[PDB]
Amino acid sequence: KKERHCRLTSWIVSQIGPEIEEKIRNSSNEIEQIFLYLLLNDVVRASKLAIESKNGHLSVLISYLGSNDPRIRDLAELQLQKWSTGGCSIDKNISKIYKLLSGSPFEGLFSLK
Amino acid sequence: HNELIHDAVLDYYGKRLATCSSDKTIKIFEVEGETHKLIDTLTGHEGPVWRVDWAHPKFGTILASCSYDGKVLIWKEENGRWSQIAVHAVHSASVNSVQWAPHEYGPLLLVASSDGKVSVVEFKENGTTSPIIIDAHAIGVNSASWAPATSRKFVTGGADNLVKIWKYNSDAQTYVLESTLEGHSDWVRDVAWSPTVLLRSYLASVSQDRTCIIWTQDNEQGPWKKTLLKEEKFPDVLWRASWSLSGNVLALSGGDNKVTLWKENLEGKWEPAG
Amino acid sequence: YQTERFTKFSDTLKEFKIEQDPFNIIREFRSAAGQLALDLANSGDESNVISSKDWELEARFWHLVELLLVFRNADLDLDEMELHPYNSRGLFEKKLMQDNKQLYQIWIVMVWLKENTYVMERPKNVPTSKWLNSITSGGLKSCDLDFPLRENTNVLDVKDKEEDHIFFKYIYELILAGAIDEALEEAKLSDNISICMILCGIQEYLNPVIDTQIANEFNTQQGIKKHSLWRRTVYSLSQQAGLDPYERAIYSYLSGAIPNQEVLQYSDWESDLHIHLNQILQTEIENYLLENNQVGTDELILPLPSHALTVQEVLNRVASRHPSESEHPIRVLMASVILDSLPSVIHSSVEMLLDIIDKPYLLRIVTHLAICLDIINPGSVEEVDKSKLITTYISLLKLQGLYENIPIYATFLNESDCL
Repeated sequence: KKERHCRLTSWIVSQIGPEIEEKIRNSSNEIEQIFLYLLLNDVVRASKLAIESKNGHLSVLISYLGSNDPRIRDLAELQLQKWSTGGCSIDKNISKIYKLLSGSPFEGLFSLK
Repeated sequence: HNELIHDAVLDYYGKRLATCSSDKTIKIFEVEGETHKLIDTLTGHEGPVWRVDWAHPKFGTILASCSYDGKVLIWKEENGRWSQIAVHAVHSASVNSVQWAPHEYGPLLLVASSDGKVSVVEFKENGTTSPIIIDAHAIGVNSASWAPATSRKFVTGGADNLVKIWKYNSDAQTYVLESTLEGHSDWVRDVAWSPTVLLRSYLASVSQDRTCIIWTQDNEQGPWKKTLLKEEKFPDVLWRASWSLSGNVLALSGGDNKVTLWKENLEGKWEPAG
Repeated sequence: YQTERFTKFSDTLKEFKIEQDPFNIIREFRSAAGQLALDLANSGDESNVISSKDWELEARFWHLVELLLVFRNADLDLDEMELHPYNSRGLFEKKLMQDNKQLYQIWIVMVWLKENTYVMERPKNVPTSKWLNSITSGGLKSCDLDFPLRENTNVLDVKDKEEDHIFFKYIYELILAGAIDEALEEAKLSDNISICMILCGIQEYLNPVIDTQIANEFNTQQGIKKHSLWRRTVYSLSQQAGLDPYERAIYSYLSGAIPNQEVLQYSDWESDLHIHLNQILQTEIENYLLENNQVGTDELILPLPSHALTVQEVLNRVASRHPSESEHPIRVLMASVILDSLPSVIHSSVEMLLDIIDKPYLLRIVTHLAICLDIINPGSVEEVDKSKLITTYISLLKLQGLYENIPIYATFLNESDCL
């Protein structure tokens, strides 16, 4: 199952590759780029850009993407509800990334749909 | 032809002099009383070399020079042949002062440029540079002198007429400013910390407004004490201000073609000597 | 009464020689010293706080001794682990700790170090929620930890920083004490979810299904696959300033690094030594993993040092960094035990009877230790050294007027004849 999954996801990344690379070409915001790197299933370059753009905590958080740690899942979702109940303002792409950590990015209440 | 050298430095043992002029060249001499035999010329700057400065011989033969081209150039003699081993130009304007630390600190350098910055360049294990910079003064920095100590510190003279005293902090990893001092009406040309490990510490701050304030701090606590060396403006703008090691004599290089000398007396006030 | 002490130790020896396992002796020695540590400590002349600490120290020594000699001596050799390349890093880490006893010893010692680490009391009046002050002032355009890093720290309210300081310091003390569960609880409950998440990266990846040989300890995969990455990510985060010094300190510890000066300046012999053994350990694991191609090249984002110190050298450095503490006579024994150069030091302090007489605990401790050693490892301490030690301690039992319990100590020579 893991093998099959890895090949499928490497392939999908082969397909979406140029689309996203175009999008990264045109972004004017670093956190958005970090998100797009997550769109290419490149956890490491997201982590690196985070680091570089001085977004370090996020960077650490990013390193969890692809371990399915349910603790992290429910924590990320929790953070999202707390924001989506008051939370005067949260950056549009940080919330997207948290939603990825939630494990249910459309299935959701901060939805990437 | 050498109508205008801007700086000269002597080595620890005083056998090898290094003058630097406006034609960009840095000439090295083997001094011997009357006869300083020219041994070298060093061309690697894109503007007048403002200052030169040997390092402690503990680090071989190193000489960091700073010039108008905004670049600090580290040089080194190698088997009797000079070679620019490093460079440090993270300053967007003319670099004015460059002075090494006490050799107990490592091989630290102190750069001070007109972009209101002052850096402390470490030279790591690969000999490569490790710059940790700070903003020092608004309209530019004319000079920056090191302090000896046994809690490191230095002084900086500004273009906003300030005189700042910075100190290292492990919490910050960058030198944290601890005290600023105001007393001049024009660009603070030069500032000097005195090497006297005596009851108090002395600072001679020469300036463009033809004054030389002396900041004498009682000790580690009680702040400085303003003392206009003499209370009449010097016939012309003052440039340099240097302490003596043995004695605490002060040498003042005014733009009036002699160098004056001032010694502290038992009044606490300062008196000419020469 | 307290001038009972020797009895307690003597008492333990009685019980041992009489139920004719010897590790209990030491365990009791520990408890004995600890009990005494309490006595001198509670209500006392401020001349007692000193000898109270010398008893607490005594106790820690007996504990360290128990731990190490138990592992070294109760060594009855188990079954080797057979990994495959498909196996997770988690298993390789485990294998490493099984096979390399030199290094596991480092673990044992770190465990002991943590055991005896001080932690502040849980911060009271902690606020409802994170960065509440900044949010309320308006000006947090994003509520994520990295926002004031993206642009000037001037964003965060002073009080918020002050509280982040309280938090990160508390978390740090808990981490140095081994209290990882409590740290995660605090993170969760204090609305520091993202920091919590950071603390979760501590585990190497295991999958009970693949890594069969731990399908007992686990029912579910756990830990994080791209750990070399995680580790560089954390370390880099640790080097980024504009973070609280304790937060940076935390990430330093997690990356197998040495925390910043502002925090490290307050660490003592134990704390500092701990920090550096942690470094040895971290480096050694990551090297073990590289030698087995279980690290992927993509993850080597950044340079971390690859050269592990030896426990010998760490001790020498930490020593020179804490000379006063280093030189304390039971902490010398602590080190002596750590390096195993222990009979070595026994025979040594023996010749210092030929400024050991000036401090009272010492002559006792060395004697009882020597006894324990030759009980557990017959041959351990030179016959002569036992003779000399007991001789001198006995003459103090006489100077204290406790002749009553001298026969017990006699049970180790034919020289006893002469009493």
